[PDB]
Formats: sequence, structure tokens, C-alpha cells
Amino acid sequence: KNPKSDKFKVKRFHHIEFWCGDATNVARRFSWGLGMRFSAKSDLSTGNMVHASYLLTSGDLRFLFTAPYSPSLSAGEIKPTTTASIPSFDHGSCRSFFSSHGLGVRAVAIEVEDAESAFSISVANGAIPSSPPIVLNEAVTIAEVKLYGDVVLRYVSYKAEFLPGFERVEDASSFPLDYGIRRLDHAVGNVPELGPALTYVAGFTGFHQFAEFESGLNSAVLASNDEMVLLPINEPVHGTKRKSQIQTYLEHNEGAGLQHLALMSEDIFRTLREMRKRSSIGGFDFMPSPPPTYYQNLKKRVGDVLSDDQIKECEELGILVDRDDQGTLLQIFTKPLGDRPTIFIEIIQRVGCMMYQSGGCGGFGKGNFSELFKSIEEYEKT
Ligand SMILES: Cc1nn(C)c(O)c1C(=O)c1ccc2c(c1C)c(=O)n(-c1ccccc1Cl)c(=O)n2C
Ligand SMILES: [Co+2]
Repeated sequence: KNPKSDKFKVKRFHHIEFWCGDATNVARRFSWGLGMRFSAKSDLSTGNMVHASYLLTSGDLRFLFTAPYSPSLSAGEIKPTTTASIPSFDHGSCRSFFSSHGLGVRAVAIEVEDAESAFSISVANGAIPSSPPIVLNEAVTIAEVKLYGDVVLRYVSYKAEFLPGFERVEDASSFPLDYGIRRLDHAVGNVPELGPALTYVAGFTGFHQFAEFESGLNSAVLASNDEMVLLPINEPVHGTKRKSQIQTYLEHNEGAGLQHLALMSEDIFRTLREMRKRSSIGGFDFMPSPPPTYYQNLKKRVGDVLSDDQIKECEELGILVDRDDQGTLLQIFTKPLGDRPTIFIEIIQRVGCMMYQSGGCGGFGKGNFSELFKSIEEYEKT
């Protein structure tokens, strides 16, 4: 069931913004590790005396990396005279966020029909305002409300290239890397209490529960009307034998925050080959691969969707496979992206649910908890 109860018109995920201490080094690392191109910048060379912001793109996926300059460069400015290209930016907030949480996501941005209306309706329905609607060069409107922890949901709407004040990056500086990633599939938050978090967000968006179908978590998925914007939220399950990874996140992050970004690939085999080649030369590492029993068990589970050769490719790359009643999911998880055991990335590709492909096809892999535990029966084979 999908009641289509969105309180304003939502289009698609627009960008993810990381708050950094040094945006240059994080952006260059992510660019090489994920195969994303430098597409736009706003920094000292563009007249921005407030913050350095670099935009990476792969298909429709947009990652923004922002860090503050010395406040002294902009001390004479006031908000009416600011050179910042993102008017919600604040030196104090950014430095406080990064000191508290380390490297992580500050903003989940969605494109909407009218960011001013989305903001107004959201706040009228319980959203905690974070930054009021601001019109940039009479062309783009941006507004922000609290999502969870110190993460904001950012609304962007365009009258008719990223944001005014950003310049396209010199082609000499923009190497056309591409490992197959094409869009953001979902963005997952960790909170101490799931119920109040879900009630808050669903309350002010009108997003509905997206249906699914030891683990250390309880979770639920909020979805937009066409189920293309997917915002899962997890809470820890305490008292278990193996400590919940959600609780570990909360401790090392100093509370709620964004846990993982799921990036859709148009060719997950190629994406993982390219990312794995670069793991030890500046890119990203992946979680340990499941035992060979897991891939032996794939035949009975998904042998009608993946050939034996395609199954052997999953084993070579350490890919996980799950299936619901509608479609099939291929997924894999990186190790944490920075120093702390907090945020990580999921790479995903979905098979089925052709209508275009409907959102959430195959679910989110919750079936792989049982399949991993059972398949670690490889102890018996030994
Ligand atoms: C769950 C879930 N719900 N929703 C809405 C999602 O989007 C997800 C995830 O994508 C998802 C799915 C399966 C997972 C893990 C995650 C994050 C995971 O983190 N670990 C895990 C747990 C602890 C340590 C290491 C790992 Cl890989 C696992 O084993 N499995 C099997
Ligand atoms: Co996921």
C-alpha cells in the first residue's frame, strides 16, 4: 500500500553535502575511490571568502564537500553582504559539527517544486527549522529543516548550474573518471529511538512507510509518493550477545547521524572491480567477504536470475544478493569512510520491477542477516 500522502511535491535526491575539515583532501580521495568527476567549485578563486566547496558527480549522483576558511577572511561581512555561495553555512556550526562527529553528512538534499512552500508546509507540520528559504540570484531557492541529530533535510527548487556562485571546473582539472555509479538510492540515519524519529519525519513530510518482505537493529523506511526518495532509519537493539553496530555508531558519532549512503550502479560488477583495484592506493576498503558457502547457497536462492558465471563473479567481488517477492538486490558495503566507525557506503544494483524501474525493487537486504549467519556454517565444512 502507498497512500501517496506527500505534503509537497518532491522530485528526486539532489545532492549530499559532507562537512569536512579540509574539503580538498576528502574530495580528491572520494573522486579517485568512487570514480566521480570534479564538476563545480565555490572557493577563494570564485570570490567565496567564507567556505571552500567542491562538487563531485557521477551520473546523477552529486557529492558536495565543504570546509570553512578562517573567519578573519570574512569578518567584515554580514549576511546581506556575504560572499558564501551556500547562505545556510556558518563557521561555528561547521566547526562544531566536525569536532563533534568527525567527517560525515551534514545535508541530505532533495529537489522539490518550490523550496519556500516545502519549508513552510514542513514547519507548519512539526519540522524544526534550520535555515529559512533564501533565493539565490533569482534562480534557485534553498531551505533547511532538521532531519535527525545534526543532519538537515535540504530543499532545493529551480525556476528553470549546480548553484549560483559555483563555477564549472576547468576541463584540465576535471578528469572523466567513471566506475558506473549513477544515483543515490537511499540514505540511512541512526537514532537512539526509532518511533519518535519516524513520527517526526513522516509527520512533516507526509512520507509513508515503505513495506519490507540477532540483527542488532530495528528499522523502517520512509518513502516519497513515487518511492524514489527513500529515507530508512535504524535504532539499536540492546542486550544482545554481539553489540549492536547501531549503538557503536551512536557512541563514536556522539549521537544520531547519517549511517550509510547507498549508491546505485548501472554495472555493479564493473564498479566493484574498479573500486577494489584502488582500495590500497587511496580508495575505499570493503567489508570482509562472506564464506564460499554463501555463494554455493546462491544457486537455490537466485539461480533463476543469475547464471553460474554471474554467481561466480559475485563471489570474486564479495557481492551480497537478496530477494523479495518483487525483485532482486545486489549489494556490498565499504569499511567506514573516515577515522571513526560511523558512516560507510553501500553499492547496489536492482533487478526487476520494470514498469523505468520502481523504487526499492528487491528491498534493502535484510534477508542477508539470516543468509550470512546460516552460511557461516562454513565452520562445519572445515
Ligand atoms: C539492514 C538495512 N536496512 N536498510 C533499510 C538498509 O538500507 C540496510 C543495509 O543496507 C544493510 C543490509 C544488510 C546488512 C547490513 C546493512 C547496513 C549490515 O551493515 N551488515 C553488517 C552489520 C554489522 C557489521 C557489518 C555488516 Cl556488513 C550486514 O551484515 N547486513 C546483512
Ligand atoms: Co542499505
